[PDB]
Amino acid sequence: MITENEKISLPKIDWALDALEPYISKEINDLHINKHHVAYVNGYNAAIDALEKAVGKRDLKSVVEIQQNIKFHGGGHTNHSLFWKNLAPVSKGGGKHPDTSSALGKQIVAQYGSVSNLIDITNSKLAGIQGSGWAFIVKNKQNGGALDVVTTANQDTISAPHLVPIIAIDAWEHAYYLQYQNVKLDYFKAIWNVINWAEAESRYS
Amino acid sequence: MITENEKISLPKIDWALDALEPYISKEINDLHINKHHVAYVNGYNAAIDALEKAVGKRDLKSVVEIQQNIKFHGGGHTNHSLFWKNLAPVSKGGGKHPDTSSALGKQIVAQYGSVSNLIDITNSKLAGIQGSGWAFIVKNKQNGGALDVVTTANQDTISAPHLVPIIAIDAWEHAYYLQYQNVKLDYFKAIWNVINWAEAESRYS
Amino acid sequence: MITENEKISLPKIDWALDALEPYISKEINDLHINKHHVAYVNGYNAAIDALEKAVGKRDLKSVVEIQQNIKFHGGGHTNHSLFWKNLAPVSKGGGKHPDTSSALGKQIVAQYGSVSNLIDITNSKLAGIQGSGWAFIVKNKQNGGALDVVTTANQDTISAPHLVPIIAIDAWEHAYYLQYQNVKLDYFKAIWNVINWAEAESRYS
Amino acid sequence: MITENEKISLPKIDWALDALEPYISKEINDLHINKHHVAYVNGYNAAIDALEKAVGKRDLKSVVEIQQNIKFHGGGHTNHSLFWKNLAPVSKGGGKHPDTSSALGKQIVAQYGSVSNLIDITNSKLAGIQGSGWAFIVKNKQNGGALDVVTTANQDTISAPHLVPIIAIDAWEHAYYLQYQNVKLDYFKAIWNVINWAEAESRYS
Ligand SMILES: [Mn+2]
Ligand SMILES: [Mn+2]
Ligand SMILES: [Mn+2]
Ligand SMILES: [Mn+2]
Repeated sequence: MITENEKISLPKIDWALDALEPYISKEINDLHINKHHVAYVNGYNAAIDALEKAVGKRDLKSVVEIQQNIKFHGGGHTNHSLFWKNLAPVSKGGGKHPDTSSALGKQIVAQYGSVSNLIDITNSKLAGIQGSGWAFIVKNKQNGGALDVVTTANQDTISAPHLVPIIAIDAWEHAYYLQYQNVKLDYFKAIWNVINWAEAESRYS
Repeated sequence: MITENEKISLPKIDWALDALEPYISKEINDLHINKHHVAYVNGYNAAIDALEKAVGKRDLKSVVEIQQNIKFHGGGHTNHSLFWKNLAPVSKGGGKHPDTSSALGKQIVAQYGSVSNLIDITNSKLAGIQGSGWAFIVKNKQNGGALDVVTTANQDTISAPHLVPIIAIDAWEHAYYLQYQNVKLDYFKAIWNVINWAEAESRYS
Repeated sequence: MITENEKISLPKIDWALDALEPYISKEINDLHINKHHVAYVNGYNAAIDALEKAVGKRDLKSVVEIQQNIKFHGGGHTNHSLFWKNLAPVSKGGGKHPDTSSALGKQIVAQYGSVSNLIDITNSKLAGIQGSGWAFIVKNKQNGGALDVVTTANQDTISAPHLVPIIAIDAWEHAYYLQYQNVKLDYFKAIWNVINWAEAESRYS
Repeated sequence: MITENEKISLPKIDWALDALEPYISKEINDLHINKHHVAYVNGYNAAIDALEKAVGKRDLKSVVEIQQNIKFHGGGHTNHSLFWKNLAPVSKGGGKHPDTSSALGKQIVAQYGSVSNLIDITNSKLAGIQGSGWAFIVKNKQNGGALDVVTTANQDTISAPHLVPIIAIDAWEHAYYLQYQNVKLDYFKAIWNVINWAEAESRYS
């Protein structure tokens, strides 16, 4: 029994399916959003509906079973929503580095010395992921807004109340396979050319 | 916003806190039910209440965070509820083996040859558990009601719609530490002297 | 310090890269074996070499870190080795069902009633997998050689001494994406047309 | 085939079994070291011996199975070794806070404002742990030696080459049950009265 202000939907994306070429093919973006993300949107909504029913009648065997789907689709929708938002065509700023005069920029130089180095780290983490997963540049609000590079598995997302996702990078094969196939190393590097750091600076404050 | 027919409570136990001695001390049973299980009952109820709120306003970061607690307390309540139900004083049948003429009994002799052997297996699994967890004798309804011995971690419980828990055995230290301390091997053996197989036969049908 | 009889290598495959069309494209088989499996072969070998070094000098921080890679590449090599072996061109028997007069065949009809039904189950499990993973039809030797359908995550493999993998099915996107993309449901169905049941019957004894 | 410089042993502890009272009973310390830690020491050694054998003959099914035990006992030995080292009798400094003039001290005030607050955080994390696990105050060397409070499950330990454990706190029930039973909240608070911050400052450099 999912209600109006409970259900989610696919977000409006601020760029064209081909606006990220030649770094990300429109064939991927098409399938990824409209195919993969749509599946998560449907999954979360159906999972919530299934809960009001199972919970509504004290069936914990089902309640516990449905939990997984909610973590998966709910985290999937969240991750991809973050993903599109920190992506932009080179035209609209994509690939433009954080300002040496911005809060986020100064923080990267203090902890990592340069945005360049932070990328080598994030890329190493991404290449490290075994199976499906994500990489994040997170801000920890409980230890003085310190930045860190964290890796989640599958659809898991930054859910800790004190953690705030700054940049999300998809490591699922579906994200890069049609264009890069096995060579995920090329995809990890290339994607920085379309990363919307303006959104990162926005999230940092 | 947890409602009446949604919230759970502590189940009525069919034996006295000392009725399982000298296999399980009343000091343990007291703390375990009234202390550990009570904590799970409170946890599940608060977790559900927290959902109607987070879900009610499309806050997936919280929705995903709360998921874990629901799996934990909800699975904890379920496991312990199963646990008390397959425990009984030697007086009330505890420790009495499955009938060689019952469905469950015949199934144990077909797959394991004897209840004796099934116990050595279950005990080996229990001793195998690293950290907190449970052991189960489950009936798989999708492959001809075949029995199997499975091990879950922490509060995880048999949630698969086709799987049916026949016997639950707690492997958490809290279950046996006050009386057996480190020697979990003694606890695993001794507990069979108070296992209510009558409840197992009940669950098998 | 990995030695001769310790190191692994890519197995000789008994069919041509295109012998499984139009169910599995040669473009996939090429990349999968020669690209994905090769990566696992290299991974396991390097992981073992790294151990003799870390273990050789009581560096448990590294020893524990290397453990993961050994589970991953070692399990990856094992899974794919099983995968090729239970695949065959329709010509060489691929897609031919288990004999109603064979041990494995009779076991499928006893537990599942028909090979047909066992496939619907395995397909449901495969579709259930969240993220990367595998599906297996396993024989449990400790409960009377009973068959069951189990799902592992990532490169995890059937390692339990009492469990024996009968059929392995890859659920990683890399296995089916180039040809089926998102529609994994089509891949799961189609792959049965090239499953080598003769190898399954071989493994069952 | 475990060799001399490969095998581990129980470390020499710098305090008496009762030197931590009334915060940690000697009954616990006895059982914990000599009972729990000893079990891990034996586990790691046997696990390594079992590897030289399985690996020595390309049996990956066993190699992958043994991996888990090595992660568990190897991580268990590491965690407890860290644990004793950051524990001390109030006499020998236990409970004495980090110097406002030391590197570690200044870092705690910059990120957390006070050691007091860092403890409330660590305690919240510890209380958050579901099942068996540990809590750590770690120094990340790849982002400017920033401090963070992390929680591992079971015997998992800080293995990341860039992470350095500063303080380890055991969250297993065996650590506090005999004296505090269920009330882990009391144990988490009380243990700070015997935490050896001098060792933390040592690890920070
Ligand atoms: Mn994706
Ligand atoms: Mn319990
Ligand atoms: Mn594969
Ligand atoms: Mn311990």
